[PDB]
Amino acid sequence: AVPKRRMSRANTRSRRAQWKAEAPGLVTVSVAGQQRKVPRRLLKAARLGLVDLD
Amino acid sequence: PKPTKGPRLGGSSSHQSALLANLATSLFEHGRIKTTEPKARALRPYAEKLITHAKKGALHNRREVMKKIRDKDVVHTLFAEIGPFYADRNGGYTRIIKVENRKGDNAPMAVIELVREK
Amino acid sequence: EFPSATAKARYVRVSATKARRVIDLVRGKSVEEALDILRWAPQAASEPVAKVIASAAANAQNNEGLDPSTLVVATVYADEGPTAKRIRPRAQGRAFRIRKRTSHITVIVESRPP
Amino acid sequence: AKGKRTFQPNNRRRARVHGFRLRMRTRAGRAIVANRRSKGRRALTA
RNA sequence: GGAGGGGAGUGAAAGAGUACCUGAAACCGUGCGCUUACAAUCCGUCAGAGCCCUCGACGUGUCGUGGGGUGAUGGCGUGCCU
RNA sequence: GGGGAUAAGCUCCGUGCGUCGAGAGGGAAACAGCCCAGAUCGCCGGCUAAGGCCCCUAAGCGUGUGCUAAGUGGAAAAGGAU
RNA sequence: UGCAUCCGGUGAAGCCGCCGAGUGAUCGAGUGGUGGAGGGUGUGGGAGUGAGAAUGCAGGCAUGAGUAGCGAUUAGGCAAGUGAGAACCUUGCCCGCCGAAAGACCAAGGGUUCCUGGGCCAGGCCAGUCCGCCCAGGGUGAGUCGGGACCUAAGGCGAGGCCG
RNA sequence: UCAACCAUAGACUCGGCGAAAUUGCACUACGAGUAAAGAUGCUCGUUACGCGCGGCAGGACGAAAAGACCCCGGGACCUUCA
RNA sequence: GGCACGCGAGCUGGGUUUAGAACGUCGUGAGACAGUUCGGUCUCUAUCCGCCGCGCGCGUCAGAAGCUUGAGGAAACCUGUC
RNA sequence: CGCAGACCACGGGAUUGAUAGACCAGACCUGGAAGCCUAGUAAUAGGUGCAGGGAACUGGCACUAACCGGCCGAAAACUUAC
Ligand SMILES: CC[C@H]1OC(=O)[C@H](C)[C@@H](O[C@H]2C[C@@](C)(OC)[C@@H](O)[C@H](C)O2)[C@H](C)[C@@H](O[C@@H]2O[C@H](C)C[C@H](N(C)C)[C@H]2O)[C@](C)(O)C[C@@H](C)C(=O)[C@H](C)[C@@H](O)[C@]1(C)O
Repeated sequence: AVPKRRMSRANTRSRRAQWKAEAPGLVTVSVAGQQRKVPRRLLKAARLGLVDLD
Repeated sequence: PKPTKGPRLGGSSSHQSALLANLATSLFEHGRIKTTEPKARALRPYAEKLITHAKKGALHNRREVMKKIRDKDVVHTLFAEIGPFYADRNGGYTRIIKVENRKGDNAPMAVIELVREK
Repeated sequence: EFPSATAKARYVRVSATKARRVIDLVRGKSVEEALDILRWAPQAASEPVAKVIASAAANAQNNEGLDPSTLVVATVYADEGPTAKRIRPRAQGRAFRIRKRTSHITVIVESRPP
Repeated sequence: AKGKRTFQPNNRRRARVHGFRLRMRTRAGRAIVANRRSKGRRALTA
């Protein structure tokens, strides 16, 4: 079935703001002598060079 | 090993079995491959049970390995280099390293190797 | 008020509300932290945003001569730009519209003393 | 299934039943051509 | 990478940059002030505590033939047209 | 008054009868047609109508003499009943 | 719009405000900002002269909503390369599907889609370095093939003609 | 009877592109009533911290099509000793 | 017995009440029969209240962890033969 | 990682470790492996041999992975009585 009424402004924004993203947690790693931030998931790979750091 | 609890990997039971064999062939031929993470997780209890067969090198085991990997060239590599190399280490022949996510579909990616340390 | 620099990316082929989802992660952070968060964020909308913030620092660095390490992201907001309409055919003959959206992005970085 | 659409294109049949030399044949047809000329049509006949 | 932009220039003007006179409303953001997570609300109205801004006179802040914005709380209150 | 079953928020008539229609305000909890009363506008003045005066809720747990024991008050019949 | 008057690049109209005004439609030759070329008033004349609603018309934009979908019954994987960017492009090796077809050649139909070089805001239900997409250049060779220049059927047209 | 388990396509989660019917509003409880006689919106009470995600379909007299049944008016077509 | 003779945005379509056909009967005829007989598309992605479940935020006058009393609810309550 | 699960949550482990995978061994399921030898013309049968294959249950074993890591997170006071 179809929406019967036009959802007001307060009701639209209340639900919309739940559609967000969570910023990743970054740890500092030292590659080739410079410190770059990589997620702790990719910590081990970045030490072996498997992770490309732009 | 323990069958996949969830729904299968390639989209069917038959496709998963062909998927695992091809990956194991590529892993032994090269040494390290980079695949989607749930694929690499399902490879370990499979690709390293074959090395157990090559560890006890015998004609019977060679028939067991050849009934999965289907590639005659790799079996010689498995039984002549990979086989005796791991003759002392019990279990844990492979290691899984997690890498960047794929750009297209954001699939998680993992690199599965063979332990070369000893 | 602190010295500041401005950057704009007009007519970026991304939906305006899909660029605000990523901008919200980066308000008020410093540019060095901003670029590192944006690189590892798993949203394809982050590429145009990172280019603007990198450009805003580049304007501050060279056109204005502020130190790179003292820059923080003061004001960022993604407006909406021109929309081009397409048509997608459907069942039983009906033809439903499709909106191709576009957005602008503005970034201002200031040199706030530590 | 039977998905045979109404329009099955053909060129001999088109110019034989909507063609110019058919249009000029009859009195009504000459009116059709003379009419479309007045409206300014680029293609007087099929 | 490009698109796009920031300096520098032309220009009386770039709040005239070939998406270009003037540039409203719906719609979409960003910053700031007030208010809101024990509460039944045709969403206003009449009282109305508190906070913030402003104009005067008098000291440190305190009143006034004052002005604004928010409004806790109480009373009343059944959309517009056919 | 007729029709109806002397039923209908029924239907058809009469009434220098009313109101609503075309009418706000007070009362009847809410409630066009009942009761009080016809809104020219303002006031942070006063007296009253219908209706009320224990708290919600404005003003009396008012004064005198009685009655009720059933929450009658705050639904009802033939009839029963020291 | 007649007539008479006054303002305007020392900044009109229009639009956004502040401070006010009238018993109402409304007013401001009171003033800030944007603006850049026409306006006001008195008295007459004429109106395509006032929209909130017609399941009204055209344009722009919302709510549903970052939701449903992304178009079968085959299935993809790995190494290397190009590239700023690669699940989707190229090369190689495996796996799988059709095999009276999902292979090969035509007629009708389409009309440059074919090849080479180039491009990656438009399109591809995603991204794309790729493309049946966009640009430039090139390509179609007949005494014997399918047709005309040879022939007739159904049928059409029809000198004269009859009928009207 | 009386259901149980397994696999695929969806559903569900992450990344990309991204619609639709409907829509006067809106920080849209329930009970007994009242009303154009079946109330989220009125009276009197009872219950209820703000915002979401996956589900079920009892209500919003849910959406779709200016009831095809019935009646009034206008057509159309058919029948016949109109 | 009530809950739209509960319940079709939950399911079926056997009946009834479209277009086909036949019998009996009425009609000169088109046709008709609260007579009979055979056949005859059951659409929709859940916005709000509701309900079954699961989370995010804040509060309980510092920040946390164990173990609990329980106002208030919900479930159950059948029964025979020897 | 889980016999917890749509996501989220919940429960366990995180090198001071048996949390998952592997390896060894056990239970259990299947039923007598490949190779060789013997018998038969051959289909096939017998021995080597409770053999071989094997996932989920149990126990040992750090061999691989639980990381040279980030983010949140603690107090205006006053009055009376003792
Ligand atoms: C497949 C797709 C179709 O679905 C159907 O077949 C359903 C199943 C019909 O029911 C059919 C089938 C059936 C059995 O009803 C279910 C029968 O009763 C009649 C013929 O309707 C519908 C909904 C009808 O409604 C019904 O119309 C009735 C007159 C009134 C009824 N109710 C409101 C009073 C209402 O539901 C009606 C008018 O056709 C709707 C109109 C708008 C359409 O034509 C629409 C566009 C159809 O194409 C359709 C909906 O897509």
